[PDB]
Amino acid sequence: QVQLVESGGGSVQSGGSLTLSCAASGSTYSSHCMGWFRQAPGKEREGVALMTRSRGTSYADSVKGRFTISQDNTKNILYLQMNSLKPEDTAMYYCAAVPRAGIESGAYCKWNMKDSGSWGQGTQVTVSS
Amino acid sequence: ECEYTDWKSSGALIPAIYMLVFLLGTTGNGLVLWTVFRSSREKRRSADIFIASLAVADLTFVVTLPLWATYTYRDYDWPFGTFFCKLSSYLIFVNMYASAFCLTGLSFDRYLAIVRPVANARLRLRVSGAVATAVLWVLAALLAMPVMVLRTTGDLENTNKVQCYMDYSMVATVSSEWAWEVGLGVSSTTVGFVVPFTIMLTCYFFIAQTIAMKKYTCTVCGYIYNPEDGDPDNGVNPGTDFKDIPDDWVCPLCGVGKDQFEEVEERRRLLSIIVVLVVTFALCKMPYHLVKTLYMLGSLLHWPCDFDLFLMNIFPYCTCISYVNSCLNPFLYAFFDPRFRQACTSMLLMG
Ligand SMILES: [Zn+2]
Repeated sequence: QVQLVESGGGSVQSGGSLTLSCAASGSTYSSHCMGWFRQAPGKEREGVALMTRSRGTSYADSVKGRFTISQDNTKNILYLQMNSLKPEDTAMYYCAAVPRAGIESGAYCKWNMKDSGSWGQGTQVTVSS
Repeated sequence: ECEYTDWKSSGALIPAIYMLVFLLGTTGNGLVLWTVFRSSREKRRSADIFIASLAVADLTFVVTLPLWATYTYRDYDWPFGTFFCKLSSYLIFVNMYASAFCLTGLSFDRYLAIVRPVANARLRLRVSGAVATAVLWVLAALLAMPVMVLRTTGDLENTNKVQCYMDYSMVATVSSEWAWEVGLGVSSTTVGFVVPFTIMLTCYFFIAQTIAMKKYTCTVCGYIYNPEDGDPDNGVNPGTDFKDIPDDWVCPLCGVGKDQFEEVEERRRLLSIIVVLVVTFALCKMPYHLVKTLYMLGSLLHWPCDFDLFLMNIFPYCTCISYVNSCLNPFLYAFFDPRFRQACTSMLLMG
């Protein structure tokens, strides 16, 4: 009952400014957290910018300081503002989503538990020279 | 336009309190368990089977607070394996159902006693006190089970710290998952708080409308005027209270006017403790039971982004105050129970 649709990502050249919506349905901010992965391919899947319980957002060391991420419960959409793009950030991006827990746990996002949660097709981003 | 992250940490403020409470609690209920059992007699007061039960569940709880004192201390790190995290959790809610179920049987004592709906042979007050205490412990353990079975440990969120938490993964699928958080939450507080607390309010009401009318002793000749009986031989029908008796009324036995009578305020202490218990009970247990109830309304009325996070970083507090409501009934019996204060001085002497 939960869908996530990634829109925004095509081909851009280095130092570009991309921004990727993850329009979401069924999900609630109250019950669910949101994050971004990607695949190269030829490599594995890798976390990019999540929305955590404890720190505001847990970026990966590489995208840190370049990407910006935000939620918007009003229209229920997760964002990914990519600024000053690197070709090694050439890959296909998906947004996942995960349930939290009764506040007796701390409203903690179950990011790790299994990432067999609400996913999406992914959108793919291309960074040329 | 909105994101979710904790309030400025409280340091060790909670785990400090947690230990303070374990300290006063283990030693405070420790007493009201000896003081009720130091007496060996059939001089056990009616509402004593429940004060014992109150002490036991408050006790089995506070003994675990060394566990919850570390876990909140290491900012949510549970190094005690799944079992304790299951069991220790299971006893948070056990106590909470018991504490409620006691405080209304404590009250249903005074309603049976102080209103007597049936005649006194059929009132069977000890049994109704004692069958109450048995099925009490069986509910509060039974309905506390989903917290035994479902609570597990696990590092959420990639952080090198284990968390004890409710895991709806047996019962739920990922979209219905928040449903079982909401249903198992509105069960707990409903059976746990709104049913008991209105019961005690219901009991506390009918007690006042019979406690309402006042007896009155003639200060000169001794005759007492109960408003149930009245003085219908002299015009003034039953069910009338004293200040309404026409000011020409005089004592049926000697004939002094209303000027010389005297309301008896029949000093009850059983009832006066049972409310000071309840009114602090429902003062510590309201927060935790108001917010958990708004937040599961807050996924299902669609509260602003502001609110849900607010109520999340509010919660570890409301837990912690409602957790202290255990190590207070020992103090309340001191400031207010006569049988208690005396039974203390006595052991003191001997040593
Ligand atoms: Zn008189």
